[PDB]
Amino acid sequence: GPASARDLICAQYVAGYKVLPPLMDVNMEAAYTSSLLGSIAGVGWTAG
Amino acid sequence: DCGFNDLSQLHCSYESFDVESGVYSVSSFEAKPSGSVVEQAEGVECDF
Repeated sequence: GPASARDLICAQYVAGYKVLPPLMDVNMEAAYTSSLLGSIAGVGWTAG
Repeated sequence: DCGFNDLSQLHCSYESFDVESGVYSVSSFEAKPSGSVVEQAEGVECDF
């Protein structure tokens, strides 16, 4: 049934409009932030 | 002819036989009714 009262996701199917998934999955996005966290100490020591 | 297939619908919507490479949403497939249900109260009987 509806997940919530006036559920948007169930409403989308009845109307026929669909919400497309994002360009990058959560795991890939997490990997980008994890690599950035590791490089933070090293990058800010010298110019370039 | 748009009716035969989804690729044909895409060609009709764009109005070009040659379409640039892309992902394009087209009219959603619509569920078709397999039956007709009518409900009305039925009451009272003639007495012999």
